[PDB]
Amino acid sequence: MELHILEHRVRVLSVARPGLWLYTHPLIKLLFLPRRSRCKFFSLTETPEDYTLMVDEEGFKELPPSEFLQVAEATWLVLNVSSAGVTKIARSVIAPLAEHHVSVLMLSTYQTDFILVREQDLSVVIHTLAQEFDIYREVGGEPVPVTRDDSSVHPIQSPQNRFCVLTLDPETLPAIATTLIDVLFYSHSPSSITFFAFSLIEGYISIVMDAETQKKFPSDLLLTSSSGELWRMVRIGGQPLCGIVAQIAGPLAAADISAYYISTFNFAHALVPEDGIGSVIEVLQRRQEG
Amino acid sequence: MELHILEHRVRVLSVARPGLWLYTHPLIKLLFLPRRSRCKFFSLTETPEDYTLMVDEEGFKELPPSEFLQVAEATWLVLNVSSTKIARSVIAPLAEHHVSVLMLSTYQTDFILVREQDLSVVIHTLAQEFDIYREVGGEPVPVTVHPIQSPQNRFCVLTLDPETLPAIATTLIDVLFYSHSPSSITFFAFSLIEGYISIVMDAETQKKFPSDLLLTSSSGELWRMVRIGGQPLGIVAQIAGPLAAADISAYYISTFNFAHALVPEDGIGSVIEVLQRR
Amino acid sequence: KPDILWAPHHVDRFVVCDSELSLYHVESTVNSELKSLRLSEDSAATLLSINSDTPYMKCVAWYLNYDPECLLAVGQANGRVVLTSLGQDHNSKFKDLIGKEFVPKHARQCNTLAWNPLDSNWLAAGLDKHRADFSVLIWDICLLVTKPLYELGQNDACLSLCWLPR
Repeated sequence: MELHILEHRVRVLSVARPGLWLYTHPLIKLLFLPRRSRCKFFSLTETPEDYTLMVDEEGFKELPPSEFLQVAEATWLVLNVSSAGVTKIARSVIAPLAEHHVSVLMLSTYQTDFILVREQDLSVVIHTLAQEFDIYREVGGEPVPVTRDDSSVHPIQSPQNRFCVLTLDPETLPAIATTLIDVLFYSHSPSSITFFAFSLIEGYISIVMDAETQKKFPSDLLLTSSSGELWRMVRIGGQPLCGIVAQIAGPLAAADISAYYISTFNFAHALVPEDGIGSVIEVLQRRQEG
Repeated sequence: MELHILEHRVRVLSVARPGLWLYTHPLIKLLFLPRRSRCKFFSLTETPEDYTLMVDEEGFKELPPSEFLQVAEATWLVLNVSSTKIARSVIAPLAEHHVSVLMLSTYQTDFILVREQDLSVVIHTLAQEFDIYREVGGEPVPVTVHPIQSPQNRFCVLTLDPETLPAIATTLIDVLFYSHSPSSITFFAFSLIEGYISIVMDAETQKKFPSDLLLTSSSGELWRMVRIGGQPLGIVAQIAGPLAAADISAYYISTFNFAHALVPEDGIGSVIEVLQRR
Repeated sequence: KPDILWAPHHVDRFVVCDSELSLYHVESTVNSELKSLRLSEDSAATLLSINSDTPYMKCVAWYLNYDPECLLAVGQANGRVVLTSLGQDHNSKFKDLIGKEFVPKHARQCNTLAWNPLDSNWLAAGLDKHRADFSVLIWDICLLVTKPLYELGQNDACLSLCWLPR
């Protein structure tokens, strides 16, 4: 029942598709060679429209400016919640903040979930989320308690492929780097989507990929659910960066379904576990008519 | 004794050290993934002046032009001998008739790179002692002295098995593209010809790799380095000629502006003298 | 890192776990011919058994009971614990254990194993972090087994377990 603010200060960038080779060098450096960078928050998502990179300042200094690269004028912050499933956090945070007309970006991970808000909109967060969560701020690796200061529609499209969410042993990545580099760099040169998600946060790996790309890798070095469950995607589009994860999470907050929100420069995604998609085409569509 | 003219046509390129990062994608493409690129002759050498790149025509289209790339105006072709002796048989007669020759050596064979405009000269002279064959469709068919510098480093010649490349690819990438920015020279040699791997690297960098997968001499012998300067782009003859007389085993590598020779550590104290005599 | 373990009932056996398992035996032989490893000036060790059937082990734990006498709980690097026996006795009273596979719902890295002093049938394991998982699982020894007894520690990582002896 506690809110944590973390010390990361992130930067959100969109990279054009053909211009990937220009920024290849820092990309692979950040992915596979941690000793050469001070990065501690790195995440990458690939979409047919464009690429998205969330990286902190130390990693931001490594990207050479050019015209393929667009930078958003904000320094987002990271919030975490410790105690509380996806429905609980969605209902407890996303809706109240959206009532006060502020934008929120969601990134999920095989381990935890992260929430991104703007730096000049921190007072409103402390105001609205002080009645449930005990806000602590992490300064110098120690949570200093923040006393409550007296501060007074878009079309829906659903692809038809299946996705596998898994993690990795951080020692094993050397035995996989080559097979990974193809999928990231050399493969890309209506009822189907090409989707990939790679994120490295505080020494942990989370990957999202479709079942098609999955046979390429050896099976024993991938760590996924034993039963073998798959997922399915729902996505809604719009304008590039009152937020867009609201129009998915809110209507999905009137039930109990485990979502996997991933936000992009232009899209806003969500994953459901296969068995439950005859119902998320029900609540969504039936809310897309009134 | 028979000579062979192979099917390969090669372009020799040099890239400036600051501007390497632009050419990483084509380089890794060529060097690590065989099923993606149709290439059969790749080799790369690290030198303080620049990097030396000699590839065939299919791989030439991948490299885009820029402000840190120079290309030789001519086209080379590869000659191989199959049947010490090499210098006394091909180079000295070739140099006696004003023909520029580039020499690349591998853990498996030697390669001799003559110009393509000079085919008649290169084989009218050399045909008296050699049987000349040309490979078509995969089937053979009948037809100003510079000073000598001696770096103090050590070196090792090597080979690997192709199945194990990705198990070391990360270390290779580190060394080439990340661990970079009168002695202590930086020298690295990598070549991929007809599906074969040759590596030359100093003993200091050898410790990083797992010393049970790299295949080398089963004694521990290491080589030593002799260098000669040069402005253009016949400079290799100035080492080979004066060194074939003593009948010593060598290992020649030529670059854009410099010529290199490798001699075993046991008898380094004679190759220096042999060129001090002149 | 390689580890050592003392046998809990026999005073002459111990195992070594670095990349494979190996049973030894403390042969007290000073005034004799040394066959065999040189432990000290008056003792030596002999390899009674060896096993290399598992890759990427993480932790081990001796069995505290009497009849099987060589049950070893090898905690692997994908979440699953496997019970391995390194004896030669053959058919004892419990020939059914010798190889189980306790799997958690999702796969993470194992960190710690344990054993109750008082009731030998309980085996606590500690696993890494997850978004919808329990981290402290108490099993019961009596692919195959997928329902543990007591599940604690939701959404956290456990790094050490110690049963209280009271």
